[PDB]
Amino acid sequence: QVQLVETGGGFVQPGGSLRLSCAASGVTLDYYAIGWFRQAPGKEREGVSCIGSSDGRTYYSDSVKGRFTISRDNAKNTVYLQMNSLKPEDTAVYYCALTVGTYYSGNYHYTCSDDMDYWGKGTQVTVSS
Amino acid sequence: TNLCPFGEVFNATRFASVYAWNRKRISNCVADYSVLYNSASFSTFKCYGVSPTKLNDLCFTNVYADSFVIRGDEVRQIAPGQTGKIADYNYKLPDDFTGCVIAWNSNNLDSKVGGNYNYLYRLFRKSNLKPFERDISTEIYQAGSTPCNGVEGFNCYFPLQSYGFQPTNGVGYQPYRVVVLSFELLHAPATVCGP
Ligand SMILES: *[C@@H]1O[C@H](CO)[C@@H](O)[C@H](O)[C@H]1NC(C)=O
Repeated sequence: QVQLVETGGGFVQPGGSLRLSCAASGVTLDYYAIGWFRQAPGKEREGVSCIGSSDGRTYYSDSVKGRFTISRDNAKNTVYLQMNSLKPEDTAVYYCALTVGTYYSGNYHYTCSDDMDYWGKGTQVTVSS
Repeated sequence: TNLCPFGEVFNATRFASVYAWNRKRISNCVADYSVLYNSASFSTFKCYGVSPTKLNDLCFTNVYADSFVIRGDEVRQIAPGQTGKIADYNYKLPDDFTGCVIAWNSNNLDSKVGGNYNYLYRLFRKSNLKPFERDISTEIYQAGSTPCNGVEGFNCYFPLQSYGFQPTNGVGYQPYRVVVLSFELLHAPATVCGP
C-alpha cells in the first residue's frame, strides 16, 4: 500500500526559486531508488534525476547545470528538491517514483529506468515570460 | 525405476536465478511420470506434443531440466511461439519446442520482511537472443547514443536488477519456482521409457 504525494506547484517569472517535496507512505522496502520524471503535453517522457537511499548517490542528466539540490529526510521519508535559474523547457508535470534496489556480489546498484512499478499524482510547474 | 534422479531438481532448497538457470540432464533410467502428474503441489501443468497418460508408453532419449524462479504473472506469459518482455532477453522458447514448464508457488519457502533479494534479471538488452541460449556477461547496456566511456550512470544503464518479493504482495507478485522439462530425441537408442 505505497502512496506517493507531490507538492510544490508554483507559477512565477523565469529566474526564481522552486521547491518540490515528494512524500511516500506505507513503504515496506528498506532501500529504494527515488526518481523524478517530467512529462509535458506534446513531448515524450524523460528522466532528469534519481537518488539511491543506501547512502545518497545521485544520477542526473546534462541539463542539471548544478542548480538541482536534492535532500533525503529519512526521519520523515521525504525527498526535497530545490532549484533556481528557471528554464522554459522544464515546465511540465513532475512525478516521483521509487523502485527496488539491486544487490550484486555484496555491492548495491540501483536500476533507474523508464519502466516503473508504482506511480503518484505529480505536480504541474509552468514558467513563462 | 533404476533410481531416476527426479528428487534432486524439482524439490531442492536452493534454485538458481532466472538469468542463469540451472541446467540438468536425465537419461539412462526408466521412470513413471504418472505419480508426478498426479500431484497437487503443481500450480499448473498443460502443454502440447504429448498426452499425460502417453508419457509412459513413449520412449525419449534425453531429458533437459531448466530450473529457475520467476514472478506470478510471468508464469502465464511464458509460452512457445509468442513474443514478450521477459522472453526476449532471458529465456526464449523454440517454435518446435518439445516439453513444457511446471510452476509451483513457494512463498513460504522464500520470503523476507524487507530488503533486496539475490535473484537478478535483465530489463534492457541489445537485441533478442537465440532460443535455448544462456548469457553470463553482466556488462552495462549503452542506452544513450552518446558513449559514457564505460562508466556506470546515465546512458550506460545496468540491466540486471532484483525481485524484491514480499509476503504481503499480491498474487501476481508471488515467487513461483519454474522447472522446464524438454524431451530431446537424437540418432541414439532411447534411454528413458516407462514400466
Ligand atoms: C520433494 O517434493 C516432491 C514433489 O515434487 C515430493 O514428491 C517429495 O516427496 C519431496 N521430498 C521430500 C523429502 O519431502
